[PDB]
Amino acid sequence: MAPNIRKSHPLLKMINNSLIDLPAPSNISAWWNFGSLLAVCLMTQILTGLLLAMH
Amino acid sequence: APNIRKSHPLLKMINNSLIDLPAPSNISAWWNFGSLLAVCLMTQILTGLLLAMH
Amino acid sequence: GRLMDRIRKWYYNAAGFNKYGLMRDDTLYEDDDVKEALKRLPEDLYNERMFRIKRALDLSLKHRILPKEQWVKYEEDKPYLEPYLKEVIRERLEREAWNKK
Amino acid sequence: CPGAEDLEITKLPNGLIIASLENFSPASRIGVFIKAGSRYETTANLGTAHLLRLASPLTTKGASSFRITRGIEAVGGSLSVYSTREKMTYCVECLRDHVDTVMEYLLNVTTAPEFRPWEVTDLQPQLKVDKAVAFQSPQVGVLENLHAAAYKTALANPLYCPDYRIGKITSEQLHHFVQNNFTSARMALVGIGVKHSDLKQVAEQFLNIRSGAGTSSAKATYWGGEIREQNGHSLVHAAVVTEGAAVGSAEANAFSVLQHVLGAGPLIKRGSSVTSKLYQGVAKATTQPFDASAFNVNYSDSGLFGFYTISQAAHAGEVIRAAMNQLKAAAQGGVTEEDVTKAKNQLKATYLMSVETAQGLLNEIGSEALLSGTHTAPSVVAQKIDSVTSADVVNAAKKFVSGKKSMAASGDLGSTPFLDEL
Amino acid sequence: VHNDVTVPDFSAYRREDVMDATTSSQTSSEDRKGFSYLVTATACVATAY
Amino acid sequence: ALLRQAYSALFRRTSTFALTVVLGAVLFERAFDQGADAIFEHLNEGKLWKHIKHKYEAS
Amino acid sequence: YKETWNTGVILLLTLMATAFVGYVLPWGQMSFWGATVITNLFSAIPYIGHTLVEWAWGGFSVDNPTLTRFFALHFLLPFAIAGITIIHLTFLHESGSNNPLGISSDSDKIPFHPYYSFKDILGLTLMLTPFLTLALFSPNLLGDPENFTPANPLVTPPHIKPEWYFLFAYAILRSIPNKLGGVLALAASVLILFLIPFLHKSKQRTMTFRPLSQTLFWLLVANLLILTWIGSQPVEHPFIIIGQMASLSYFTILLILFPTIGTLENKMLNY
Amino acid sequence: TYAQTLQNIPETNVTTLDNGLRVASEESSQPTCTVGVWIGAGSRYENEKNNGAGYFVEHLAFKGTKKRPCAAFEKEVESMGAHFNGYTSREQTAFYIKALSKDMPKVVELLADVVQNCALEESQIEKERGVILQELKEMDNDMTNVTFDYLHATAFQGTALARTVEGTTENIKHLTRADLASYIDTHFKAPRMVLAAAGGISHKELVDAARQHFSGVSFTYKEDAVPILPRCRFTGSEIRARDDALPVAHVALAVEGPGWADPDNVVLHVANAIIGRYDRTFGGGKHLSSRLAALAVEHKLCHSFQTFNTSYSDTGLFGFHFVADPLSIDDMMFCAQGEWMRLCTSTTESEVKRAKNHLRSAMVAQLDGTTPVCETIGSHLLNYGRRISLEEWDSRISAVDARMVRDVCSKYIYDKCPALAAVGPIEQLLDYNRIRSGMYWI
Ligand code: HEM
Ligand code: HEM
Ligand code: HEM
Ligand SMILES: CO/N=C(/C(=O)OC)c1ccccc1CO/N=C(/C)c1cccc(C(F)(F)F)c1
Repeated sequence: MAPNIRKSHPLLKMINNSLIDLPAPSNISAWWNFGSLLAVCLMTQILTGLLLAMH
Repeated sequence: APNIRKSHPLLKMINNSLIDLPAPSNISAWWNFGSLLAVCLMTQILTGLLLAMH
Repeated sequence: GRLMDRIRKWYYNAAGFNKYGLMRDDTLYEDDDVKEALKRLPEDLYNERMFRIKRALDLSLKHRILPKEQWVKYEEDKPYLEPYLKEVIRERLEREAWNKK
Repeated sequence: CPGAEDLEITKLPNGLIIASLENFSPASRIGVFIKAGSRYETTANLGTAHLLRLASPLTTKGASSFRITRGIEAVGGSLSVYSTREKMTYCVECLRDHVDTVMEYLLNVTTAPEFRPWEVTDLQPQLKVDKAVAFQSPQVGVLENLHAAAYKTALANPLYCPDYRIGKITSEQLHHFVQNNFTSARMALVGIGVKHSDLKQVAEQFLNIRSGAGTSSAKATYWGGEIREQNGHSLVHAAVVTEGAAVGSAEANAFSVLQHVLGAGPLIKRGSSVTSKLYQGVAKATTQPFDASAFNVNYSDSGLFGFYTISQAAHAGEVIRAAMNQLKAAAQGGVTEEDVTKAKNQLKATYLMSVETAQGLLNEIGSEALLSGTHTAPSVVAQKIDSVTSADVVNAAKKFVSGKKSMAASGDLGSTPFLDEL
Repeated sequence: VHNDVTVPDFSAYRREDVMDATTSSQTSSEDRKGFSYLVTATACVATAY
Repeated sequence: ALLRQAYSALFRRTSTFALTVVLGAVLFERAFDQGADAIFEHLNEGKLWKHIKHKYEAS
Repeated sequence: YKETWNTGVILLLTLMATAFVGYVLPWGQMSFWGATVITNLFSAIPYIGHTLVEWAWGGFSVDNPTLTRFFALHFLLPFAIAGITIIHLTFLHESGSNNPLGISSDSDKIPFHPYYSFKDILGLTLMLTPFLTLALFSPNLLGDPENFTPANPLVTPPHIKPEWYFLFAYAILRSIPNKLGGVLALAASVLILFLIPFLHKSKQRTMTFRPLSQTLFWLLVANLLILTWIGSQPVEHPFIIIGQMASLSYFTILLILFPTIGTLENKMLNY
Repeated sequence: TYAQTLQNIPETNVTTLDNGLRVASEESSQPTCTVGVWIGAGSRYENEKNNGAGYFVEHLAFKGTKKRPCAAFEKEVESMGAHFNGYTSREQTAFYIKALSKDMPKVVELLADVVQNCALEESQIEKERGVILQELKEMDNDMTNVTFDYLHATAFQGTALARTVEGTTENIKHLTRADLASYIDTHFKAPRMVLAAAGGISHKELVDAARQHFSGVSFTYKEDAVPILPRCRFTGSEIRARDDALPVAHVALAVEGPGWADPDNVVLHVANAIIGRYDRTFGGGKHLSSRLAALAVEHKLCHSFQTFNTSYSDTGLFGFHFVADPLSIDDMMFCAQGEWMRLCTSTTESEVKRAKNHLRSAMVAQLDGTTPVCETIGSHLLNYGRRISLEEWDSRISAVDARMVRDVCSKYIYDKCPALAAVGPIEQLLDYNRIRSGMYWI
């Protein structure tokens, strides 16, 4: 298909186009750091949530 | 793009998998189970939640 | 008297894009009209704008600005796009008006 | 109520000629005829005339690209530009009640273009398209090469922008071309379906780019070359000519007649042309399908005459020879006093029919009012045509057999003869 | 050549009213559509219930 | 011809088609339920409380 | 970036509902009374009011049936948040990120990795430190002691107030004395976010080069701290009058001043 | 003024010869003229075995008559500077001549000689046999016509109108001197013909010359009777001729039209003017008033497209045809059908207002010259049984309004099963069902 398997694969391609080869402005500041924190925050709530739910 | 079914970032998805999606002309009833499995899943989740609430 | 001029020149300096070496028109949000106008700019004006902007993005990431000497002065700011943009809007309004009739 | 009106024709101080004829037709057709074309182009600005042709719909000082089209279409009108290597006509059509409306755009397009760089830039790739459809007719490729082989300049210039120049024409060249050619002394404002006073009040109190004759075209030097194009086509199109007659020239009529005598175009659907010596001659020569006609062009300072032949590759040899023998045979008194009589009629008929068309009429009228300033009555043109001796015709033919020929052919020329083999 | 091409005969499938090649098929069109659409509208009612 | 009348009045314009489905469902429900219940009770005569109720219904 | 924005507003709303139902689960005093106070607000909606409420509770008051359905909702919504978050980023990727100068960054783009993966991981540890410091050294700093007491429907706590992140809205709720009006005001305090895209008048995208808007912006921020503060106070003078001032200025700044100052600024740039 | 110029148009004179022939003309002050006979005959009148006869007869019509063989006939027409031409369609045939008004009478004699005395030389027939067979291979490469043939082949499947004008390869390889004779003797008859003329000609001298060469009178009542053809049934259906090797695809879609007589045709034509046409050389480009044209330009939807309202005695085809690249067929079709739905549901007075002016110009432009004025007279008589003056047409065209275009279009287009013909690399255009759905809800 394509040279590197990061672009051809139907899934890695997704991971690559949103977390690796994804074009980002060179000047975004710390204020743009909150999106990722929100996501991580969400994964953490869900994780600790499940652990609490089990009791 | 002319029609909003192809341009829109979401409808485009709905269109490329449930409307303009190219399907063989001769698939039989045996290919009907994928959709039933999906609907079946939506239904279990729905009745499940309703039970979970009690 | 020269009140409107005192205010403008004041706002111009308060805004501060001139510290990045940008022209007022460099700072325009690129909606549709502005996008069309840009396509009409002569090559030289377009490349100068591009460098200015790239230069500003680099200062921005570095958290620096240009030395005071290199700041664009109120009266030397070239409104290079305003002319094209006004024409683009004039054309749009003509078509809009005409398509109603 | 309406009746017989008469074809008036003023001429303003600046030399701007205004022709006019009211035929009370429900529709009008006004036009601006101009002495301009690829003829005035230099190696430096080739194609500019072509691009100018396609640029008629671009924004002008008085109307915008958008209003020009929507405006004209709002009243079911039309706007088009036809042109030759030396004349450009900008005309509009519409119902009588909309002339005044459609007129504004015609006025604007021809006298107030803006040639905005961007508009001009987006337009140029169109030269590639426009030219692509035109060249679908082999008929067009050889004529381009014919003029290129027949001349060294002016007329040698192609009617369609050469490839290498697509996208390189500039707004400066368009403006300069227009400023140096579209001048009142080179323009005529013809107009069928209108009252002369009205069409005149327009021409004056409105037209502004003016005075003089600007750029003058270099004399049409004659080269006499031979351009061949091997392209595979099962059919070979070939055209062999010689310096013919100029327009307004007495020697014209002679050729026009030798044209019909030799045969120029069929008059009977799917029929054979007996009255065509040329056709008939070639017919006896080849066995397979083909076609052959008398070619004749009359330009301001020159003209071309000869024959044009379409034939299967393998038989181009026999077909072209035949067309030739039939020309020599005519130059050697092979012309009956009757042939000259038949021709003269076909010519007068063809002429008379070629004016029933609103387009055909305006063209006829305008052409004179520009390269003359007068309207030769139909009886006069008739008087001039039949007043052509059987000798004149045999002479015209001589002029061909003797003159230096230039040839242009294209197709699978594998069996096509060279100019020096005829 | 295309002149030699013709549409096969659909008599084995045509509905009764458009079976005859010399009768206008329009006169029975509201009938044929009305029926099929009636089936459909009824399914919608059955489903809405 | 009802099929044609139906088509013209009800099924042609998508708006009226939806109106026909809604008004159709309202009427179908009322009718279909009455009939179903009617059928069910007839198939179970004297077994339902609705049937024996009178024996103890008397304040 | 309208769609990225609207999905965003939806994420916020879903997040709030999630935390609301979550808070009820421990079934302490504030759990119960917060549930009561807020859900009773809907009985104020016309005609369908009382219905909607008794439907939500699954009875006549917040009781076991409410608790069990709230657990189900709490377990569920976070997954909707994850789902919608994907849509959020999907719309976002149509345009790519905006930047602090508000001008096209096509002339200067860099790959997300390693630049931002590193910047973000750093950002993560920088925030995560105060988080853990609080959770490990001052666990109950943000919570109400009243929740260390089992819910009791026969004892109303003196000061029924929410977790800090809802205070601003609670203040606005209480600013309109009139069950129905307050509810609408509360609703509007967050739904107002759906109008922001339509109140942009500036010729420039960001506020980086708009000093008047910048102060208006910080005025608004301070406005929010004030509402948060009013939200934690009892309903008495002077907190009552201050509260309405803050509620009023809140809506004014977003609805009237921002768009107005933007236009004004356009003129000061001779636009 | 326009209104007046219309009135001052010389009337069209029509008089009937007792043998059944009708003579009509419009006298102008022109030195040149056009006269010819328009016959109510064509492939629709042919049957399965003589299909192509009328076309075969068109090939001989000029190869000489009995009174004067090939060479002589041609030489006589050529030498007077006259142009002899004609054609043959599904329901109409014609042979006409362009010459000087002075020769009007000799012309009429020539005409009458052609339709009445075709030589039908046995040797000639075998020659035109090979010629027609080649014209078939040539025409086979003109996608536009291959497509309209297919459109008829399916729209009117199983009927007369389903046939091509040129006929089959079999019919042409075997048609006989007899069949050709039979066709002529069966169809070219006075009551079914019209001698029309336009230019500088006296209706009188015309009809006088008419009685003289168009004498043949009828005895029985049958001979004075114009035969009514069996109606052709329309069928919503499609034919897909696929050849990915072809560079561009052609698509034609149409619903059944009302037929000559019906007044709605005036509205339909007004409707077609709203959508109009396009081709990559229209300078107007993205500013064209036609919405479909604009989209076509903006999105590069096609190389060209045209709307049409083809009429016939008892029926017709109302639709459109476009040429597009394999990968833009779907979007083109989408917008196209879209515009039809716009016609039925949301036409504006501004649109019709403009559509009318375009239509007026169109009708006027159809009478630009003698040949075209003659074609109109020949046709009008044969189809309307009279001449409809521009002054009338204009009256009708002016009575059209938005409301009317919507009702008429809804009446012929909305929720109808269309006829579809597609040729070329058509894989992206697809499913009749999908297309059928494009026939309702704007
Ligand atoms: C669970 C909540 C949310 C998640 C997980 C989330 C995640 C993200 C991420 C990963 C980004 C890219 C990085 C960044 O610029 O910060 C982003 C951008 C953005 N989000 Fe969210 N977001 C959330 C809520 C919201 C809310 C509530 C809004 C607005 C009301 C919003 C508005 C936006 C917009 C407009 C952008 C564009 C940023 C730019 O200007 O470049 N998001 N979000
Ligand atoms: C969107 C992420 C979530 C948010 C914002 C959130 C919020 C909350 C809040 C505010 C509480 C009350 C905490 C307290 O003061 O005691 C809570 C409790 C709880 N949550 Fe979540 N939660 C989230 C996701 C989850 C998930 C995914 C689950 C598990 C499927 C979960 C399970 C629980 C349980 C069992 C409790 C009760 C125990 C306790 O009170 O500590 N949470 N949550
Ligand atoms: C993949 C779909 C699911 C499957 C295959 C499934 C299967 C089952 C099975 C086999 C039982 C035992 C039923 C019995 O005999 O009583 C059950 C019970 C139950 N399920 Fe699910 N379930 C599904 C989804 C869910 C979901 C999404 C929920 C709710 C969040 C849920 C909630 C429950 C509850 C509360 C019960 C207990 C009540 C009862 O037994 O009827 N289930 N499920
Ligand atoms: C179940 O109550 N949970 C409370 C809490 O603090 O959870 C963190 C609480 C506590 C005391 C008072 C009011 C509230 C309820 O929340 N208060 C308000 C005022 C609110 C405001 C806006 C939206 C929402 C909602 F519904 F989450 F969407 C709620």
